[PDB]
Amino acid sequence: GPISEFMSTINVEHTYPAVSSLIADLKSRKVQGPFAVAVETALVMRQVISQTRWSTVDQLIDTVRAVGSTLVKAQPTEFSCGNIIRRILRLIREEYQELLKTADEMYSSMLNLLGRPRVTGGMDMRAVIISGIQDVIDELDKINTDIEVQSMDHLHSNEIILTQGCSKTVEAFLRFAAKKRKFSVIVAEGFPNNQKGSHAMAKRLAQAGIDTTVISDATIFAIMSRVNKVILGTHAILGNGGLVTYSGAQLVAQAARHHATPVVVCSGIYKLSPVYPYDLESIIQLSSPDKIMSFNEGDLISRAEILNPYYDYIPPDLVDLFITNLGGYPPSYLYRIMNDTYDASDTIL
Amino acid sequence: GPISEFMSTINVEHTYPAVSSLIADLKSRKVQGPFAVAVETALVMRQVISQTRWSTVDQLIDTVRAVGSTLVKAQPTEFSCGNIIRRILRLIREEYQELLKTADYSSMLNLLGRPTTGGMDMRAVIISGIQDVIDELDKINTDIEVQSMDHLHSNEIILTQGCSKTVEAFLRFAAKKRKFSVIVAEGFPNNQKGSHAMAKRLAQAGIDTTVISDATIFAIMSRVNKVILGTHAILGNGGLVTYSGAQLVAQAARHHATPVVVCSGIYKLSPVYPYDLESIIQLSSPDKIMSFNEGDLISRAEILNPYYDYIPPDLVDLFITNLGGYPPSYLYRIMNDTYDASDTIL
Amino acid sequence: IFEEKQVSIFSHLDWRRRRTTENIPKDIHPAVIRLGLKLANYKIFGSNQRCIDLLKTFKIVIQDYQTPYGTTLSRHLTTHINSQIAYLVSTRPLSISMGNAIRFLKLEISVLDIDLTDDEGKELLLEKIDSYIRDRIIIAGQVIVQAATEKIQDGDVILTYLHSSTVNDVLIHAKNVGKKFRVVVVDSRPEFEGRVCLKLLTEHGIECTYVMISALSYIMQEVTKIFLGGHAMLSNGALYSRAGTSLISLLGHESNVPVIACCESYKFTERIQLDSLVYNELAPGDQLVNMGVDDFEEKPGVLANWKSVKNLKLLSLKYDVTPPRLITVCVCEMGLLPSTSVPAIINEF
Amino acid sequence: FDIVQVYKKFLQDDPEITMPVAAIEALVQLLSRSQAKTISEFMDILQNGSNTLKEGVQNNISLSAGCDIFQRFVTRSLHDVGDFEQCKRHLVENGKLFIQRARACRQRIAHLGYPLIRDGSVILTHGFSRGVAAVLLAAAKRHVRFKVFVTESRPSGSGCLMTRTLKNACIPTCMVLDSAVSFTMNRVDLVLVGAEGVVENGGLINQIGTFQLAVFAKHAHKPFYAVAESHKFVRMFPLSQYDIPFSRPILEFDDPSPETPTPSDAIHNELIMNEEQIRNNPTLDVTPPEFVSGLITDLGIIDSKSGVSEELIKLYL
Repeated sequence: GPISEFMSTINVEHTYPAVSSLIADLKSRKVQGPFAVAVETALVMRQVISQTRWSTVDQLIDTVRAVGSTLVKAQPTEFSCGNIIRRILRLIREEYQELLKTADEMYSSMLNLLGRPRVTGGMDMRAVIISGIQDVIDELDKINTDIEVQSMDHLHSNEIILTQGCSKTVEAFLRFAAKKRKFSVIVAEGFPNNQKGSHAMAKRLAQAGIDTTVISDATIFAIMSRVNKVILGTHAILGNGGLVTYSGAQLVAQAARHHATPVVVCSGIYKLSPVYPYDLESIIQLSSPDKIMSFNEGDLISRAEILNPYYDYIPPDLVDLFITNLGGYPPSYLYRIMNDTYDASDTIL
Repeated sequence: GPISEFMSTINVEHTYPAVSSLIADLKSRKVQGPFAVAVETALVMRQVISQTRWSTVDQLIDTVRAVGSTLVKAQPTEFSCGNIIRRILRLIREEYQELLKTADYSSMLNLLGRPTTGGMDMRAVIISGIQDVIDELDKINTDIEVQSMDHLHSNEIILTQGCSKTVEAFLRFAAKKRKFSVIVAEGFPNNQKGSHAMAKRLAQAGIDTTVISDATIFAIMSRVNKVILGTHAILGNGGLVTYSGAQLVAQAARHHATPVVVCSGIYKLSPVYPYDLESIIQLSSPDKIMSFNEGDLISRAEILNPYYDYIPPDLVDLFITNLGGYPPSYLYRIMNDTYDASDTIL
Repeated sequence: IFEEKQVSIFSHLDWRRRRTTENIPKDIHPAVIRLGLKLANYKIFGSNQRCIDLLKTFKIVIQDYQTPYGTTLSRHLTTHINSQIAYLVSTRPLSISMGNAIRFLKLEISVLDIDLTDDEGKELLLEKIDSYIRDRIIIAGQVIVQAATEKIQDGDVILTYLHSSTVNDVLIHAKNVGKKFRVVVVDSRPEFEGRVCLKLLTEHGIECTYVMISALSYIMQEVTKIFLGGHAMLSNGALYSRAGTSLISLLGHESNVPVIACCESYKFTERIQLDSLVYNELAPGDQLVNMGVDDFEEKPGVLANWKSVKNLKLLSLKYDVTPPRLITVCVCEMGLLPSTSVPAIINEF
Repeated sequence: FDIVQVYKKFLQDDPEITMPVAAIEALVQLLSRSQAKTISEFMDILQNGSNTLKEGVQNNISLSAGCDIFQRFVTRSLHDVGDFEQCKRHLVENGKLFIQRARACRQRIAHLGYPLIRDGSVILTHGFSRGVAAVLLAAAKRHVRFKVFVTESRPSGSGCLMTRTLKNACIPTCMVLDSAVSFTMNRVDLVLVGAEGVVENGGLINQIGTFQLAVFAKHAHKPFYAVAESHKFVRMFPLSQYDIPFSRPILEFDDPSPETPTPSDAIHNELIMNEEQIRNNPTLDVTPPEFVSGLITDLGIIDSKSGVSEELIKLYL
């Protein structure tokens, strides 16, 4: 149930100009990446709540759910968008539900099977809804700050760390331990898509006083034998605990398992999406052949299939530890983390 | 078929005084360990070939096989003895076959094909070949230690257990040029005293040695680059009869993806197929793990002290021998070019 | 001292090269010089062709070689040869195939038992150089090709990595005999040899797909067979080929895809290495500067001044040790054998 | 001459013969009735004769092995200033004196195999194998106390025949379903199987339930020994445990268009597959060498299994 049915698009425009604008920038992929998408989605939702007027609570919920739905289908593999939507939806229900308690005078799912089969429903919840939304936007700005501090428990002197591509979270993680401890980091370029980003990050790691080595993706297996830990960033973490990450990460994860090297993942909880990876064919996106084969190679591109995926998938069993802003947890416990941050109904948006 | 038959006790004592003394010392554990047993057996065989008189090659063969059968039974888990015997038995057989026709492929094709002075004073030649074994038994530590510049590198961390003169010579040789580290898990209770002594000698060569308890083996394993072990014997299936606790090193290494390297002379390689480990594993005295003055404890509890440990053939990655470095899959061809596969059972 | 073994795990790898002829020793034959330049410059040829050119050059060496009559042919030809070798190894470290052909030639230098007029002496020598090139390389290669081709079935999706003469010959031959299949070419940085492969295979009218090694996990789901050419086959059964080959074999194993190693017998070695780091060949770190799509197009890179930057080091290994358990079958001129039976073949010469 | 008819002929002639040997005897009695006398005539011969033989029997691997051994013995002593006729009589003369060793190979195997069974151990075997039986029986005569699980081996149903064979020697037996083999592995000390053929890499070609046992054995950390005579070694390299010449079309599906309750304790022996369906299922599987602890042969126990390769290397030049 998208927003087209509820209202004409022409006035999902004058009533919600931020939504139609975000949908456009999401499809064209001008606003891309987990963090950027998350922030912009939250901001758009803020002016949606700011301008929507929904007097029983169910009009709000239906509005945000429908508006969030079209934001999801604009660019379905940017799961951070849908996650923000699910947060705000639980923000309303719980807050309102708490409001319901305010007027005066489950706990198992299994037990329910034998279970048994409003007053002043209200608007002007805006103040608290906008509050919690602004909070979320803030809590997004603190992810690196309270993640990097956990590096003193996993990064030690003279250890060798393998990482791939560019991750601002991982970079922060490394540099925070780098101030007091001197170690080594091998940066595998994320060719062809995370190439420049990783090359740039590698320079800064070196400037931070870290013994940085830059290797091609083919060299990953060759140096795995002298690597203590693998530290990876991720684009998204799905419902089963699997990783939607940037291409080439499978090389690292597989080579790590083979050499019995631990795989650590640093990621904010906002990248944790409840959607189940039914078909990986829909999850992996493909960019232009341009990044791999040059266009002036007329004969080659005419006689060959050139494929450039910029997403890789890691099964949840190849991740030993998740470093999050909520702390360090095994892939197993991600199950309960989702149950605490999302309402189960919002799994399909 | 031993030598208790085909000869009396007093005849053995008079004719072969070395055999009698070796039997006694093999049973009394006087001569002990692969190297000591190898050398002594080879010297005893030199006497057997010198003393024994025969007119036929076959008499010589079965005479040696009989002496072999008896020496083996004296101390059967010292495989080194029988190997020296089987070595000489083959040495006799093909010295014979080239003397056979100076007087002028596959076992799969034998299924389809043709059905159906020789023995004496090749003694002078046989004795020489025995001396050739003695010489080779001396070059073992030198032929092996040299290969340490292909595996031991600077700043690497190496795990070892118990004591092995082979492994020690291996380490120290690389250590006089390259600077690395060695973690020595003592072989408690058995290889305990010896390993501490080796650890000190290593450190004196400047190898940065760490002595750990056997329980620490797993904990430090994650930082180890390579495992280098010695062995008591290598059996027919490529397995390893080695000193107590060595499987702790092996299992922990496989769990941490750490390569297992074995340093051993070819003479410790025995065709004896391990149809069993119970008959393989010998048990020393409980005195080593429990004091006898614990009256209550020793009368109320089974107290066991295995002397050996077994390691399945697929847990070794590389064999560093005097011949060179070989994979476990190649031990098959090493035997068929060393023993004669009828002397496997002595 | 001439030695430097430090905390750098790459400190022992020979980085010294000779790029020009400046101050070149005087006793070096012209044909040896040009070979030294091409070895140290070309992107285009590997172990098989390296060995052929090396031998044919040495015939010219011996042919133009003039006996001094203070000694004669047997004692001093081996010394003059050693001079040419010392220069060649300074331009680029000897390949296994080259080193084995060197032991062959040096052995046959000695066994001629003070016999002949030299000219006859030269005459045979070129013979088993001619015969070594004939039997061990060319004839054997043709045997491997037909042995490998008959393993190809209609509907196969075959993966070849980089640019391998042997594997290329197998594929080309396969379509010539009228086998219905398509080829997946996996390429890698810094230089892209897979393009030369893709160029070749599409000019022979073979259906081809082209991806980078980062997209290995993705493209592997289409692959039914993997064919690998080898620089050398180690005595423990391990395959010693180009830097990314183990990753190909590892992910191939995870997708239940057969790994087929195609190596001539003379490239077998007594050497056994337990990791890819003890024995390898360093490639120029500046190769990793180029931003990706092309090489030698002159793009500057963030990493261009990496030589001057402390804690920043660029690195590209050329080779890779693929464990025996990841190789399904080894195809030589002796036939299809388990890779572990390599040291047995060395006994049958 | 209907070589095929002959080959089948031995097979019924003598239960203890092996498919490779039966093929060797086939070629021999062709080489008897073979007028020949041209190497071109002399060697045109069987090749159409083993070829005709190979095309005449549907699953042909084992007889192909016995074949492969025969011609390589032929050309290798026809090379050597080789005269034809002396091998033609010598093969026909010693044909009786072939199924001699073949029988002596199995006994050699049993004398090597039986010490693997030690007092108080439980053995698991899949279907019926003369070699496995030989090993077990040889151990029984030595008064060794042991018991044997036998898998009901569908489709062949060889489990019954093996169970009765072992029952006759007063060996305690118990039959298990093909689906219950995994549940029994904790009670099993050793697994013992035979093989119709052993491929180049030391892998086993045998009855369809074999590889599953080797899989359960690896998982339960129990030794898995194969029992096969040396003349079962065949030069062919399956690239997977699925890669073998198929006799009949296999594992193909229905094509339905709009075409127009059971408890676990319930035992419905009348609810099995029909033979039309069974002919759509494979007859054999392939067991990779990494699942085989040791390979007991007349050449001894081969643990390397680069060694089976070594033997095939020697066979061919």
